[PDB]
Amino acid sequence: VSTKPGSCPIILIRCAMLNPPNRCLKDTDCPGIKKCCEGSCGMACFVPQ
Repeated sequence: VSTKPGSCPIILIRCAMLNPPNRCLKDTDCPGIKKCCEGSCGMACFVPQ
């Protein structure tokens, strides 16, 4: 899952879904430097810090 440098953001907001849709499963599914991270509603690609 985590291969690229930097860290995923901490997100303290969630949708009320047991199985929200993932736009990515690992970092290499995301373009550029972006990491695959637990977002507010399923996995998503984020610019890391």
